Amino acid sequence: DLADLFPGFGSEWINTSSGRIFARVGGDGPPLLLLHGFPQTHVMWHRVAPKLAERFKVIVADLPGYGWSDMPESDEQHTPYTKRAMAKQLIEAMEQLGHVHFALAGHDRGARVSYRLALDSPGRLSKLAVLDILPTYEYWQRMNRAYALKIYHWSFLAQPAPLPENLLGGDPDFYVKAKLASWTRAGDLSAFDPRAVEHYRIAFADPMRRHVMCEDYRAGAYADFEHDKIDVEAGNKIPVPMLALWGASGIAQSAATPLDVWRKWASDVQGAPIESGHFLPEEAPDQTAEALVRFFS
Amino acid sequence: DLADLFPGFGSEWINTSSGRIFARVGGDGPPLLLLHGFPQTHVMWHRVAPKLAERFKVIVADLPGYGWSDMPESDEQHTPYTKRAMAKQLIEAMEQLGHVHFALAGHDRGARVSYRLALDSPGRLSKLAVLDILPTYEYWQRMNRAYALKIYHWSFLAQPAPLPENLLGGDPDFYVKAKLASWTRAGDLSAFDPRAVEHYRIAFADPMRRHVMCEDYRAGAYADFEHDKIDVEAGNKIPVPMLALWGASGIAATPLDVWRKWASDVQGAPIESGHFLPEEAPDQTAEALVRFFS
Repeated sequence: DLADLFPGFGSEWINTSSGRIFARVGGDGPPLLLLHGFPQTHVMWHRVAPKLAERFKVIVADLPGYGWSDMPESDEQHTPYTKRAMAKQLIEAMEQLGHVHFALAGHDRGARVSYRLALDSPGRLSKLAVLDILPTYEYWQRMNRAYALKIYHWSFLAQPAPLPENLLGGDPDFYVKAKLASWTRAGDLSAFDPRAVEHYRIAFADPMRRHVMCEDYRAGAYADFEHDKIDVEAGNKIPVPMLALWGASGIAQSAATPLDVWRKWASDVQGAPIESGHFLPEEAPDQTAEALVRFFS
Repeated sequence: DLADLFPGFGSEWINTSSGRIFARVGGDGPPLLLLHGFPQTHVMWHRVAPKLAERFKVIVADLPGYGWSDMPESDEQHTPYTKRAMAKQLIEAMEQLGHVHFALAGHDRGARVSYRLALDSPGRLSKLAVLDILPTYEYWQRMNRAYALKIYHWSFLAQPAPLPENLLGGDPDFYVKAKLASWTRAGDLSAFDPRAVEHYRIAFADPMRRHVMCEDYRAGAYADFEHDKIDVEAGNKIPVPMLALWGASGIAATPLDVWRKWASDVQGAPIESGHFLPEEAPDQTAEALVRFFS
């Protein structure tokens, strides 16, 4: 009952040491991996990936634990869902396809994998784009009253299991739809393809999937922050040429001026706002696709 | 089917212009008011009120909108559940008993009503005791990563309705038990009387009550913070003799130094317990309150 929103794209089931990664694969040219975030799946790129497919081999992957990717059993430290472990697992999956050097564009949680990848193994990346994020360290370092009210879910979803899992299970549909709507500029679901929202709703209806996402946020509050902290305090900068895009109405711009934060984190950053809320590829598919094609070409 | 945990205490329904305040009343002597917090009701004082009622007229009130007290209708600013509004209504309720100058002890949210009452109408209080709180402004000012994870519920329950209400309905029984357990020293429900836990549980099972609690935390994020800010910037201090009690577990730049910035006359001591002083450590808490109030 779930629509195929990537006409002409293949489907790959990439085995890795930490489980299978699902990905839609299309186009030809240089390899470009697209990583979605929360609470979405690979299908968030359905509006932009066709345009990228004109110039690149596009691989649109579900994150470890998300969508149709396998769910590694987490542990005390939320290890498989730290961005470092996620980045290592997606490298391994790109090596299965023979992509040892690729371009990466990530949104939300996938953008956090992406820059962590760029910090842990910058030689895997030719170029990198991150959409509407600042580093995890920066969100926490700027977590005052105003921001803690805005991204309350960073602290709520990071609470010990099973507190958020138990509250989310009463009406999953409400929460996933509330988070999709409230982060768009319009405040509703009008920007999303109804068929895309079905993918997101169904992925959220699974209790194991919701636990994974909380594990993702638990890693975000702890190991991900700690991994970021060591780098920023060591002056570890991303040497990969990168683009930072953010929505004028999105999450990253509320914390600080995004381009100036990223210049502290990478030696070669260009940045551009996009008139859109958090979900740049769906709210602003034309503007996002053009900014990505230009940067990666 | 709830237990009477105040044997001999009367049961009073106190009228105010914003709704009825429920209270257990016992003992005799000077008037002493006891205010509970989240997610509890007046019954949380059931272990120390008997010791206080040996010295005082003990008025154990459900906060406005909490327990069996009436739930006034909120507004866009959550006005009735701002600590300034709850203090004014509790002043009114005490006036209905002829109590215009009384002692006040508060825990958690009831402690925020209390210091706000001490700031707004200091002449109403002979002495003031806050249990395991700092001023709301200090919480938000200190908001960082550690604090956001620790009192996550301060931002979660402050989200616009119906987001917290909807999610609290996902499992209200678990959530109130979780809050009760997580904030103790023991980390479980062993510190609480099961008959008292039943009171907290059945109160939390009412969605209107849960909405009230969200309005309290929405106030705590906005109007209450703004009210506190004016007093910080104006250097206003509580002139009432103050006792600050806190659990050494469950929150060191000490609450004393912080409360010294808000009060001119403040004593303080830690109690070996978690967040719930009167139930985890009734003897230590009752003793401290008696020495201070008597």
